[PDB]
Amino acid sequence: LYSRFPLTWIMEAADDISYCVADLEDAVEKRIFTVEQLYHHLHEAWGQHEKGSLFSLVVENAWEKSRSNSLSRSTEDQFFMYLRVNTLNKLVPYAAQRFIDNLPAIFAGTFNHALLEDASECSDLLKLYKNVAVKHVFSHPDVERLELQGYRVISGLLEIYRPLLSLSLSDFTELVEKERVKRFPIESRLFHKLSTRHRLAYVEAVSKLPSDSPEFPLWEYYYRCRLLQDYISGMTDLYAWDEYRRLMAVEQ
Amino acid sequence: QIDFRKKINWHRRYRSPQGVKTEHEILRIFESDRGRIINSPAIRRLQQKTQVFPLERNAAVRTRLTHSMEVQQVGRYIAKEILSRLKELKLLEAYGLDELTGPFESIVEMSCLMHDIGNPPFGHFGEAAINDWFRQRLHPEDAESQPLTDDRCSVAALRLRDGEEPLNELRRKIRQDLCHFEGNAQGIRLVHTLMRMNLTWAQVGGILKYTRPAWWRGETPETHHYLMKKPGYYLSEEAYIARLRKELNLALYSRFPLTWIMEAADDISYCVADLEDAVEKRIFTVEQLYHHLHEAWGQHEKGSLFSLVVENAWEKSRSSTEDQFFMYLRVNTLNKLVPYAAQRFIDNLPAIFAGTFNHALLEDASECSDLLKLYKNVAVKHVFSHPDVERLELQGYRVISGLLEIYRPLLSLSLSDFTELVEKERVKRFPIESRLFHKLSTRHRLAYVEAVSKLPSDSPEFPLWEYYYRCRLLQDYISGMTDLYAWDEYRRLMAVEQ
Ligand SMILES: [Mn+2]
Ligand SMILES: [Mn+2]
Repeated sequence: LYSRFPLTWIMEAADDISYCVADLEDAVEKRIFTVEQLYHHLHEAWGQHEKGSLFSLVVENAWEKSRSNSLSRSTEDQFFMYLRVNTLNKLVPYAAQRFIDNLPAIFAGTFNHALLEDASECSDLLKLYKNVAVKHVFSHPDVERLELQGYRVISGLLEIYRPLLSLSLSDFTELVEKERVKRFPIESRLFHKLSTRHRLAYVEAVSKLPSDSPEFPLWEYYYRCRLLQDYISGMTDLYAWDEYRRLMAVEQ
Repeated sequence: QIDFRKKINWHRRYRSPQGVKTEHEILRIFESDRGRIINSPAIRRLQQKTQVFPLERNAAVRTRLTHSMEVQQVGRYIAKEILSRLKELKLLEAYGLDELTGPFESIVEMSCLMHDIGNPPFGHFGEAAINDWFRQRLHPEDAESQPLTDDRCSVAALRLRDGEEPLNELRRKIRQDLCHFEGNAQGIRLVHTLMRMNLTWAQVGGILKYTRPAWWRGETPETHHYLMKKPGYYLSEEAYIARLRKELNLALYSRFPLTWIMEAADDISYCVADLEDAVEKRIFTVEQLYHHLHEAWGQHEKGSLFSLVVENAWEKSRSSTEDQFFMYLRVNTLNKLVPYAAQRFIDNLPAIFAGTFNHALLEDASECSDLLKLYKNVAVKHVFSHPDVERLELQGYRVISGLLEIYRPLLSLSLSDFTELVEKERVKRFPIESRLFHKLSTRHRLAYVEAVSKLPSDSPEFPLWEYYYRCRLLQDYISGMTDLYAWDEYRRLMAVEQ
């Protein structure tokens, strides 16, 4: 109970590594700051500077390679290529070794740590990238507005489907059997917009319940909500934005 | 005694000049003011706020900016006329104006360019939306007297608490002030606190159009009913307006004398241009307008103002035509009304200099006021009632209403919470309020911090002051937008683009 599958630690470490560097590269593409400004933001946030540290071996290395290269490569292409490679060459072997060194608990699935342990210098290099990304990229207004817009879109969608929840058991169930329910025109059509795969999982789950039990209405409601959360969470950003505008009548 | 050297104050509130100064040096100070205002974003924003008609794709129609440039020309004329009438009576040197002729004109010219500078996006209707939104939240009428058992105020700290307090008095004012947003009151706030423009006292005195505080609740004094018609400054500027009154030798509730000139320029230039645009938008023809004007003046007494001004221009307009009718309608109106206004100014100069004259230059008794009253009546029945105009006014009211609801989270927050949002940039548990807070303009946020920090930390009225300053912050942000930016931000945050 509560044990993890051993390969999960590896995927978790791959997430931890790839979590940030790419977002800085994209930030330079979006002209938010120059590659030169990025190097100094990274130099500043590392603080305790030494000839020999990860910073020196990984990110300072990439900065020097980017200056005076053949292979007619862009400065930014060259900086980030070697920022990616240098980071991998240091952080992958460390993660692999950690996996092997703790293989008994990882195999049992009870190892209460990540591969890039929250202490290590490798985790410090990753924290370095996060610190810059947090203060200079994720704070960009265009990003922050998108976050504001998304929250209103998913919030608003749930209210549009609120009718399906503000219904009794016998009522919602009648809507599941009869396709056309005479007296519930809105809830009917709302029900049919839900993707077929999600309605099927609701019917399947509820049918496996004992019909007569006193907890049946509790289980039905749980599955009804799961039905809606399935429908919403299965959308793309653009589909969900589109449906929001459409069901508030604003597109043609 | 009348001495404009005591009224045309070239000192500043901050990093100020002092000490004698020649005629040339005083001129250069006031010309600095011109450069400060002309280069202000707040003036530039005037070309995308609307004057009556929706912004057309061919700029044929007036905006707040082009209208204000016309008002400036009218004010220039009235000032030039007062000074010339005065030079001929030899009162110029006696009134201390011989070395201030330039500034006297400039201040009026700039005061004209700057009315409507503090006006919110959709004009009369942006003000309406703001005050209505805060009325439902604060309910200032529930604070008029003894604390009320059901205080409908939404804010814990602003509700009248029964335990006989003097704190209830500050609550009373804060609640009233915040529900009387006024463009003129906002203009002073903008030129002083928000845009940090550091104008001369005289220049700021010129746009203090009314002398009533926004927090005023009772009946207005019979002696100052005109000077206190609408609110003139906020609670937030009381200390500044006190510094200003002393510097301009104003009694309490007294107005700066050059303000009357700018006001008359507004009263004159307020309407004729809107009739000209109505003809451009083909609402009615120039011929129809003449007869709508003939009919609404009533009793024709051939020798009347109508015949001298509008009938005259109608006759001239025969032998381009609409250009000709409106050119001579404007000129004829100016040539009768500017001398009337300039004369009224001189004849009532003691009270106007004292700043207490409880009438306009174009008081309702005048035939001249009847000519202006004529233009408004036709404009109301045929222009301002037009569906396209009224619809824009409906839309604008909804847009500003909607914007305020979007920032409600910033207001439905405790003091300890909101402060944490100001100190730390990243607040973990308030991601929406954080992100909403960052959308507020840096200049407005700075004016909130500055004001809050100057308060005594320990006071029991501190949370009341903070909420007031937070509310001003939101109104500063909203009233600063152009019509179009506010319309865009509404759509963006309601999500209709990406
Ligand atoms: Mn990931
Ligand atoms: Mn005006």
